[PDB]
Amino acid sequence: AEYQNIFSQVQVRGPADLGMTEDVNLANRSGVGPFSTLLGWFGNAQLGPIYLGSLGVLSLFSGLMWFFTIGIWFWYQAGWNPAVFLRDLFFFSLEPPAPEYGLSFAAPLKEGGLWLIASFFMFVAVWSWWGRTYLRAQALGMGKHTAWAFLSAIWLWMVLGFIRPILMGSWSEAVPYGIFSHLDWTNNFSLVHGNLFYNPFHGLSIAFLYGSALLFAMHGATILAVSRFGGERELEQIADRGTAAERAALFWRWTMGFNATMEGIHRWAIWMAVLVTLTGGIGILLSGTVVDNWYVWGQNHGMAPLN
Amino acid sequence: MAYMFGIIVFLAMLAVCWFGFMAAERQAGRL
Amino acid sequence: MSKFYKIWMIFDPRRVFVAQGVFLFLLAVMIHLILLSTPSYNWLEI
Amino acid sequence: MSKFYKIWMIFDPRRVFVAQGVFLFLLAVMIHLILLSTPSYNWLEISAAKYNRVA
Amino acid sequence: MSKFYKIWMIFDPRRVFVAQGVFLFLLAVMIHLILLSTPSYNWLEISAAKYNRVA
Amino acid sequence: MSKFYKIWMIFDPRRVFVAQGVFLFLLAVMIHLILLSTPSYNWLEISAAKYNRVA
Amino acid sequence: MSKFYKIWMIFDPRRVFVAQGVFLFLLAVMIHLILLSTPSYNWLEISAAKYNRVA
Amino acid sequence: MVGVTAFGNFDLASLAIYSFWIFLAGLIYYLQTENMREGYPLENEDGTPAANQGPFPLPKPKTFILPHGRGTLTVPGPESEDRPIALARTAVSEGFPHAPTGDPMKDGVGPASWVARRDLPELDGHGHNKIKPMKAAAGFHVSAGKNPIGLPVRGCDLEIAGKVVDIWVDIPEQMARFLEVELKDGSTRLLPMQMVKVQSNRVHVNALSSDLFAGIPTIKSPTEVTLLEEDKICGYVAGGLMYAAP
Amino acid sequence: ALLSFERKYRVPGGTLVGGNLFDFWVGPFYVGFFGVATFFFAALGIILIAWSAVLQGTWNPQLISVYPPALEYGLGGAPLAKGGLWQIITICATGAFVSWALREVEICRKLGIGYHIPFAFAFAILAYLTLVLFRPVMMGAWGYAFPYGIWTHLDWVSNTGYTYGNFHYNPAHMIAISFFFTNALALALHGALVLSAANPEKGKEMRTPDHEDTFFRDLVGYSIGTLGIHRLGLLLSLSAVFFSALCMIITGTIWFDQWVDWWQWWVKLPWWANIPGGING
Amino acid sequence: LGYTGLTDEQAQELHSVYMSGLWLFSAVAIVAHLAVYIWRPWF
Amino acid sequence: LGYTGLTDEQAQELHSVYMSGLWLFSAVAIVAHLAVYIWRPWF
Amino acid sequence: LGYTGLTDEQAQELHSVYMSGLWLFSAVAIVAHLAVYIWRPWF
Amino acid sequence: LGYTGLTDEQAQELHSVYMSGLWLFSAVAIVAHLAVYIWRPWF
Amino acid sequence: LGYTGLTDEQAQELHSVYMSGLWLFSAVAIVAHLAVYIWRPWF
Amino acid sequence: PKTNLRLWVAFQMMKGAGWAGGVFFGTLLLIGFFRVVGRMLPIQENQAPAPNITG
Ligand SMILES: CCCCCCCCCCCCCC(=O)OC[C@H](COP(=O)(O)OCC(O)COP(=O)(O)OC[C@@H](COC(=O)CCCCCCCCCCCCC)OC(=O)CCCCCCCCCCCCC)OC(=O)CCCCCCCCCCCCC
Ligand code: BCL
Ligand SMILES: CC[C@H]1c2cc3[nH]c4c(c3C)C(=O)[C@H](C(=O)OC)c4c3nc(cc4[nH]c(cc(n2)[C@@H]1C)c(C(C)=O)c4C)[C@@H](C)[C@@H]3CCC(=O)OC/C=C(\C)CCC[C@H](C)CCC[C@H](C)CCCC(C)C
Ligand SMILES: CC[C@H]1c2cc3[nH]c4c(c3C)C(=O)[C@H](C(=O)OC)c4c3nc(cc4[nH]c(cc(n2)[C@@H]1C)c(C(C)=O)c4C)[C@@H](C)[C@@H]3CCC(=O)OC/C=C(\C)CCC[C@H](C)CCC[C@H](C)CCCC(C)C
Ligand SMILES: CCCCCCCCCCCCCCCC(=O)OC[C@H](CO[C@H]1O[C@H](CS(=O)(=O)O)[C@@H](O)[C@H](O)[C@H]1O)OC(=O)CCCCCCCCCCCCCCC
Ligand SMILES: COC(C)(C)CCC/C(C)=C/C=C/C(C)=C/C=C/C(C)=C/C=C/C=C(C)/C=C/C=C(\C)CC/C=C(\C)CCC=C(C)C
Ligand SMILES: COC(C)(C)CCC/C(C)=C/C=C/C(C)=C/C=C/C(C)=C/C=C/C=C(C)/C=C/C=C(\C)CC/C=C(\C)CCC=C(C)C
Ligand SMILES: COC(C)(C)CCC/C(C)=C/C=C/C(C)=C/C=C/C(C)=C/C=C/C=C(C)/C=C/C=C(\C)CC/C=C(\C)CCC=C(C)C
Ligand SMILES: COC(C)(C)CCC/C(C)=C/C=C/C(C)=C/C=C/C(C)=C/C=C/C=C(C)/C=C/C=C(\C)CC/C=C(\C)CCC=C(C)C
Ligand SMILES: COC(C)(C)CCC/C(C)=C/C=C/C(C)=C/C=C/C(C)=C/C=C/C=C(C)/C=C/C=C(\C)CC/C=C(\C)CCC=C(C)C
Ligand SMILES: COC(C)(C)CCC/C(C)=C/C=C/C(C)=C/C=C/C(C)=C/C=C/C=C(C)/C=C/C=C(\C)CC/C=C(\C)CCC=C(C)C
Ligand SMILES: COC(C)(C)CCC/C(C)=C/C=C/C(C)=C/C=C/C(C)=C/C=C\C=C(C)\C=C\C=C(/C)CC/C=C(\C)CCC=C(C)C
Ligand SMILES: [Fe+3]
Repeated sequence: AEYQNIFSQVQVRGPADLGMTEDVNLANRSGVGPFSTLLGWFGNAQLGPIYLGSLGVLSLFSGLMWFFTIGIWFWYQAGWNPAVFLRDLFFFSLEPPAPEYGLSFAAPLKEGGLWLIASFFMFVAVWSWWGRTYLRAQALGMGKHTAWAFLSAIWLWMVLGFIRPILMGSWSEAVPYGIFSHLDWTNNFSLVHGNLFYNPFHGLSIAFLYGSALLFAMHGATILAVSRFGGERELEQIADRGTAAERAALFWRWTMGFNATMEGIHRWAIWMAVLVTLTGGIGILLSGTVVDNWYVWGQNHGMAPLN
Repeated sequence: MAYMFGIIVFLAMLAVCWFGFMAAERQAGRL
Repeated sequence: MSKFYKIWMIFDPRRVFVAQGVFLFLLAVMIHLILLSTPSYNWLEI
Repeated sequence: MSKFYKIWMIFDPRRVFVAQGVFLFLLAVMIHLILLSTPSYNWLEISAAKYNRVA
Repeated sequence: MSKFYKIWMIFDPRRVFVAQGVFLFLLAVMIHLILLSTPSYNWLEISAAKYNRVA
Repeated sequence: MSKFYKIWMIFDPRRVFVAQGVFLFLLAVMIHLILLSTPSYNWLEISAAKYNRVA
Repeated sequence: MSKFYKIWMIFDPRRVFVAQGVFLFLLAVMIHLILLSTPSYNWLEISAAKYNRVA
Repeated sequence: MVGVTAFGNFDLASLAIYSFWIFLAGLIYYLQTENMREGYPLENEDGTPAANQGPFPLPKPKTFILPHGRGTLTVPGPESEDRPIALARTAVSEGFPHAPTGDPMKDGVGPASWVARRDLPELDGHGHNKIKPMKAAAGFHVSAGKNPIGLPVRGCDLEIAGKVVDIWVDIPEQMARFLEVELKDGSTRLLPMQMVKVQSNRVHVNALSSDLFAGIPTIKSPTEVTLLEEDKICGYVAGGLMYAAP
Repeated sequence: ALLSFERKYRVPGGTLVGGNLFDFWVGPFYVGFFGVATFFFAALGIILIAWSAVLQGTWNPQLISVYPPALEYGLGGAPLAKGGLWQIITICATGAFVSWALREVEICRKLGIGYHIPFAFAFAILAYLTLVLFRPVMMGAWGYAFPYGIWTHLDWVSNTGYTYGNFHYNPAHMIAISFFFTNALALALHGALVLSAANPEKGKEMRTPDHEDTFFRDLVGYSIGTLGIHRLGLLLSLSAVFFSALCMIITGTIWFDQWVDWWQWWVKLPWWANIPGGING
Repeated sequence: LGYTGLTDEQAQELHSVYMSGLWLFSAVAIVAHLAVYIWRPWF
Repeated sequence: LGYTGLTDEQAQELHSVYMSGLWLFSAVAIVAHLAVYIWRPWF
Repeated sequence: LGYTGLTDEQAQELHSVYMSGLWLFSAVAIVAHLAVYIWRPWF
Repeated sequence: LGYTGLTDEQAQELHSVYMSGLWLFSAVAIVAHLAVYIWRPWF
Repeated sequence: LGYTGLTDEQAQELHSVYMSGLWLFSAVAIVAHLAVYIWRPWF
Repeated sequence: PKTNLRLWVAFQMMKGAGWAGGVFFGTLLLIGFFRVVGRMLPIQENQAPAPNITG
């Protein structure tokens, strides 16, 4: 059987590559990390360098404090026992305040105070990572597509942990920090709101989530299929269309009757992924605030049979 | 009575297929 | 008839016969399965 | 009607005969499956009830 | 109204006649479906009742 | 008010005429659907009562 | 007051007019839908009460 | 807000879902017109503009500004083939194949096709030749995997065409991009790295019989390869999968 | 009509079956032997769905639902109105999907590209056949397959899931979800990064793949590269569907109880099962 | 000539025909409202 | 006018053979409908 | 002038046939409305 | 001048066209609120 | 026409070979149907 | 000889039907493998409830 270009046959290692300067404040960029021969079989071997700076430190420190606050609660729930900690690791959970406390910050540290403290460090970590994702693009003169794409995921995350709890009137609506407990929360949410399958924006969100696996399978397979023509070098195919881009376009045109371009397939890609959490966040924001039983809402809107 | 009349209609239809077929063969000799 | 043989001047007989072998086999399988799906003709339910 | 032969000056017979071949088989198969779907006209069940088979 | 014909200096008649044909068909289908969805106006049920075809 | 015509020097008439046409159709279809949703204004059900057409 | 006009040297009027027009439409629709969903201001239900149309 | 409708069953979740269908129809129109910046207007098989251009219009032109002084690209734009195509119709009707009038491998048609790309090297971010022979980039070495240099190159006819004398590396991406093969007349050729299998004792080139290696389009400079040359080489080799006969 | 560059590629050959008998185009669409096969099965399956809507007695497309045979029919045939239409439409779906993959193999041959696309599509076919064929055949009844209906197939997902408690506890289902979420993350990032280079700040030149490498290294200290990202997006998508099929082929065939009870094997490992405290002590 | 490059006389004529369409359409609308108000007042 | 390349006499030739098949096929079909109507009429 | 390359006389010609179509279609639609209104008034 | 490349005199012209449209639109809105208030006060 | 490159005489010869097998295959099928109709008739 | 032409047409058809038979029976053996594994597993003991309301 022939070569499929899924793993490299030969690795070459040059010098370390320090990357573009543009307007990057080069004092804030670390040294280059070690090379990994394992990663080199599938992608690049070089680790590092990484840029830190101000929003970096803010994000990494707040993110460390978020992680550390949960970890100590898990060590406490384990009773400091290192064996119990590893037995019950997926069963520990830092739960939000109980419903009687509403939105008040008066809940005891064991009854939800540590969840607010943990959630504050998460808030700062994620939002400062967003600004970091914007500014790293700005320093290189790049478009802000990555920061605006990340904002769509933040929208769902903000709805789950912040906006919908406020609109529902209690922090008890928010997600607990824990492996199985956020799964129990996800299941319980659907039962309380009367089968989330009949939420039309959960339906849409799944369509775009399946579409993202569909589209990346199509795009990844396409580029590997034309990689024998240098089609993975997509920016030079945008600037100076080669036979790779034409064969890719004619495969899909002859298959399904229409096709993308090398630049335009990445617009389909970004929107297919962005719409997952955009429509998702709307579907959760409507749940309990506007519809408390989606199956019965489905019956009134012609998508489930009447009783 | 649509039984009897039905038989007749089907036999009438076949007479048009006979006309058309012979007409096609009357064309097909490079007429 | 008269001129039905002219179909072999439109469509290449080599390719047609291979394609007709596929058709006739699948048609036969289809009809056997229709009967096997029917209780009064399911000979494999013994 | 005497100019309907000019259809072969619009459309090439190699494509038309393929299209028609699929069309006529598709139409026939759906009418047989519609009748088999219908208790009044499912011939295999009409004969089972006639001959006191499993019905 | 002396100059509405200048619309064809603006819009290509190829796309306009296609878009207008699709529009008019979908509009007519929408109205006939709305009527079929309305008991007082489903002409097939009206004539079923009048000629007692289900009674 | 007189210089409102200079809008066609700011905006392409084709894109405006399309977008304005799409807008008015969806608006009109919404208002008819609102009235059909309104029992006191669904003309097909008002006239059903007036002429005793149902039961 | 009499010197705001230089704003059209800062902002491209095409983007401002598109953005303003979309904004004003969505605001108007939002307000009317709030009124339709408020029982004391749904004009379709006020009139149906006044003229005894429902029964 | 639970249960509150403006009319009918139209609650605030109905307003949302209908607003989304309008947004989705707008987005799909935006996405498709963006994807018409290459390959349009549509043509007849003779090359004249097709009477049917489809339902979407062409987008307004955008201009890309290319780095390293290489000018600007406007898309959509005038978009000729800019080369001869050695094909002839096999039917008067549209929609049938066009058969090669001569040798399709050398005329560069079908799967052997190539595009009139820019006859300059692709550049890295600094403006160096992106792809170089590895001997010309002193820090580089094969850091893992079977080093092919010195292996015999076998065709699909199972006969030896030549030997591997260098690897041409992508410098910024740090990856092997071509094998240089020295033929039995000592002239070399580039093989695309994705078309070869580096077996334990050989390099196998399943696309080419051992005689076809001389037909590989040769590069004009021994130290760089232009984007035009890359397309000719990569097209020619891939054309062999259809056109290399036993 | 042709793309302006298309003509040089419309050569004869590459067909797997039928030679030149079907080696032609219909508008943009390539036909070939399997294009004829594809359209037949697609049209028949669609038309039998519309006929099932007549038998069901609804024209609302969201209520149309073609149910499989009841469990009393086993793996045998059912009446057409009562499961037999579902069986034929399942044959047509399989015929259409397989013919479509094989038609893609022919288009790959004519263009001389790799076979990655039809190979990737074959994973989706195997996930479909897992749910409609392999698992129902293992469990012994066509009624364990899902119904063809926009919302009614979600009832099958719900009812199948809650048969085993919360289905989040299926460990292969967890792995599949992790690939599905990670794939969607990578598609957002890859789309955005390519667009951010081709569409820089106003007036700037197009960025190079060196800027793409630089942005991600600055952001996260690693960059998989132009070739690595397309390998990753393919393998993440295929892994998601492999572990999805695996999670179902085991469900109701080797695992029967509440999936949450599976995780007790870790809790009850004898070196720590009895240690007091925690959640399980 | 702004951002579309119509001459001022093209704008004046295109506006003139557009506005005649706008008046004609809105005149039919006014009659349809007056008819429905006489038929069934909403105030 | 011709999109297919058939001359007029070639098109008449092909059509007259085509119509022979249509009438033949439709004759066979009428006999099938006749037999089925004799066996089990649908009107 | 114009975006379509149709001259003014070509645009007048194409409009005259388009309006012949519209008036024809409208007349048939009018008769259909009368027939349904005589059969079953909606007012 | 400014960023848009619109002249000072063009901005001043365009502003009068916009502002008279703003006053026209807001005038109709004021009448609309006045009638609705007289019909059904919200205070 | 003459897309396959068969001559008219080659086509006349081959069609008889094909048609001879058609009548043989269908004759064998009739025998199988007659056997089934004796054992288990469907009418 | 005409007999060599008879056998060539038979050979072309048996190429077609042979491949179609290879896929049909190859599928049937794949179904058979899943049926054999179903027989080995404890499924008839632990047989799941029907997931569809049709039963
Ligand atoms: C549940 C959610 C699902 C959700 C489903 C998924 C939604 C999300 C994905 C959205 C994808 C958008 C697709 C798109 O961009 O279309 C424009 C593009 C432009 O192609 P073009 O090449 O630049 O221009 C057209 C023309 O020049 C092509 O060449 P040619 O004229 O010689 O041949 C015509 C083609 C096919 O063309 C058409 O069928 C007419 C145009 C269709 C436009 C569709 C969008 C706008 C109208 C939508 C309402 C039209 C109402 C009538 O080839 C042939 O006709 C040969 C015969 C084979 C096709 C037979 C089709 C039989 C009729 C079936 C019904 C088709 C209805 C479109 O391609 C086409 O026009 C042809 C596309 C054919 C496959 C479309 C599949 C996607 C779903 C349907 C269209 C999108 C709306 C949902
Ligand atoms: C019994 C369970 C219920 C159910 C209940 C829910 C609920 C409840 C929700 C979903 C939601 C989702 N469901 Mg559902 N769902 C069910 C059945 C399904 C089925 C199926 C086959 O049956 C599928 C495919 C899905 C699919 C999906 C997705 C489309 C959607 C989540 C999108 C996303 O990207 O989330 C993953 C992405 C995120 C959560 C965004 C995260 C972004 C933040 C900023 C990341 C921060 C990282 C942090 C700091 C850590 C850093 C570490 C680094 C190493 C530094 N559901 C059934 C009916 N589903 C969600 C939704 O949108 O609903 C509309 C949702 O809230
Ligand atoms: C559009 C929808 C999809 C989406 C998009 C998306 N996500 C994104 C992006 C985009 C476009 C980014 O740009 C951004 C990113 O940077 O990606 C690489 C991000 C991102 N998506 C993430 C996750 C994520 N995305 C998800 C999903 C989605 N992302 C959707 C599918 C999910 C899930 C559950 O589905 C997850 C978990 C992150 C990888 C990243 C955001 C990172 C972030 O905000 O991090 C905050 C936390 C930290 C910076 C640090 C945490 C603690 C660490 C252990 C560091 C400790 C350092 C300390 C100095 C150590 C000291 C130790 C001492 C003891 C010595
Ligand atoms: C394996 C990774 C992902 C993947 C990959 C993938 N899919 C692919 C490809 C690839 C690589 C293609 O090459 C191929 C393609 O051409 O894409 C445009 C395809 C494709 N993926 C498709 C869809 C799709 N993929 C999905 C998923 C995925 N596809 C995976 C997540 C899903 C879902 C639900 O997850 C869907 C809906 C199509 C767009 C296309 C295959 C088109 C095809 O087969 O066309 C021929 C058939 C028809 C045109 C119609 C057949 C009609 C039937 C006979 C009747 C209907 C029966 C059906 C069972 C009814 C179901 C009702 C539902 C409500 C349940
Ligand atoms: C020259 C050739 C000569 C050939 C000679 C004849 C060979 C005939 C035998 C063929 C052997 C293999 C048959 C398969 C295995 C077996 O024994 O099955 C026997 C079982 C009967 O089980 C029955 O019994 C089962 C128990 S058991 O297996 O007996 O223990 C039970 O679970 C089930 O409910 C009950 O129905 O039936 C099946 O498994 C069904 C076969 C389905 C094939 C058509 C599918 C159509 C439905 C839709 C799906 C479409 C998929 C399309 C894919 C392209
Ligand atoms: C003398 O000239 C002739 C009359 C022979 C030809 C005239 C000229 C000409 C070119 C006519 C063309 C006609 C055409 C194109 C007809 C097409 C007909 C089609 C597409 C028929 C399809 C039939 C499909 C069937 C019967 C499918 C059966 C499938 C079954 C039974 C399921 C089991 C089978 C398998 C598992 C194997 C196949 C694989 C899968 C996945 C289903
Ligand atoms: C939605 O609710 C219900 C479905 C219940 C009701 C409403 C449905 C509805 C809205 C229906 C609308 C129906 C419409 C719009 C029907 C339109 C029908 C038309 C326009 C039919 C036209 C038919 C034309 C035919 C058959 C023409 C055939 C021409 C032939 C055979 C000859 C072709 C020409 C040549 C061969 C000449 C070639 C010339 C040269 C020189 C080569
Ligand atoms: C759902 O609704 C609620 C319940 C929420 C209530 C509130 C709804 C609401 C907020 C409604 C708002 C409605 C608005 C903003 C309506 C605006 C309507 C307008 C602006 C209509 C304009 C119509 C214009 C027409 C019909 C003009 C046609 C012109 C034509 C056909 C001629 C075009 C010109 C030429 C052909 C000349 C070409 C010249 C050359 C030189 C070639
Ligand atoms: C649930 O819905 C229902 C099923 C009830 C819907 C029913 C309503 C509906 C839409 C029915 C539609 C039926 C239609 C459109 C039927 C049309 C049938 C036709 C067009 C049949 C035509 C048959 C033609 C034949 C068999 C032609 C044969 C030609 C032959 C054998 C000659 C072939 C060519 C040559 C030998 C070459 C000739 C000469 C030269 C020089 C090359
Ligand atoms: C749910 O909502 C309800 C259904 C209840 C209410 C819906 C309310 C609503 C929004 C209704 C909308 C109605 C509209 C917008 C109706 C529009 C009707 C129109 C524009 C009709 C036009 C018809 C035009 C026709 C039939 C044109 C025919 C053209 C022909 C025959 C060809 C002419 C062209 C040529 C001969 C080509 C000439 C070529 C050259 C080179 C000169
Ligand atoms: C849903 O529908 C149901 C499944 C319920 C029913 C199916 C309904 C339906 C639409 C059926 C359609 C059936 C059709 C259209 C069948 C057509 C069959 C045809 C055209 C068969 C033709 C066969 C021709 C043959 C086998 C010719 C062979 C010629 C040969 C081999 C050359 C001559 C050679 C010999 C005689 C000797 C052969 C050699 C040896 C060694 C014995
Ligand atoms: C080895 O031991 C060490 C201690 C060294 C380390 C142990 C590390 C360890 C075991 C960590 C465990 C971490 C786990 C299991 C984390 C799980 C996280 C999950 C599954 C989270 C899921 C969802 C979270 C969401 C949706 C959170 C959203 C939060 C938002 C939007 C923030 C909103 C902000 C607030 C409510 C705070 C408001 C406060 C103020 C002051 C305004
Ligand atoms: Fe890409």
